[PDB]
Amino acid sequence: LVSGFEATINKFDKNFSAHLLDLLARLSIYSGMASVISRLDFNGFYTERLERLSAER
Amino acid sequence: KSPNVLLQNLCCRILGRSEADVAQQFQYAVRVIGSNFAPTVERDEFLVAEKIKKELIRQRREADAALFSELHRKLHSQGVLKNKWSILYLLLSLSEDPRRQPSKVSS
Amino acid sequence: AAAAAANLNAVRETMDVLLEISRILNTGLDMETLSICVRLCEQGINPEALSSVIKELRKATEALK
Repeated sequence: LVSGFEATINKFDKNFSAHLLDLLARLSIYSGMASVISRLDFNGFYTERLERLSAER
Repeated sequence: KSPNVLLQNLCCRILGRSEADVAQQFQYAVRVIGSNFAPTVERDEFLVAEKIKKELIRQRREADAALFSELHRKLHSQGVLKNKWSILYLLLSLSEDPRRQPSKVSS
Repeated sequence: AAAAAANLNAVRETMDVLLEISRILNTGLDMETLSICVRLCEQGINPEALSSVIKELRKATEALK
């Protein structure tokens, strides 16, 4: 079918987007060194789609 | 006292409302205190003393940054307390800006 | 006794120095609310809990009353 095609495409899309945001998170904690993060999003797309959440204990 | 009813005493001091008028505020107090019921946080009161002194220099009143140092010594000098860190963390967290403190009585 | 009134003194002094600390850090807590919070932290409790509660309860009488 092409429906199972679409299903696997959406699985891959969700997983790749999630891992893209996780990798940018793990690179953002660091510290002419910021040229990696500035170059990878030169116009933005999936830059920060979820704000950093916080609550107190 | 048991801590659970102590929360409801606190709610009637802060708000003028009685403890039978509302139960939602007390329910929020039970919501946060419960499943945090035991102390699990760590204290480092040395760093927080050093952070109050930087704040009192930031007011540009420098005589009062060292008066607090001698008043901060007295809490250890008596030493009848549980943690010196806890009430000071509470009182630092609720801070508003006095902009530079246009007075202080200094006892 | 003497050491039993000196124990009653040693809280009354600390509650008086903490009252100076309360106004120089500019909280909205007065002495009456302070006495409850000092009993709670005498037993030991998360101040991170207490801070979020009082930031809401103070916000529960300036927009809900």
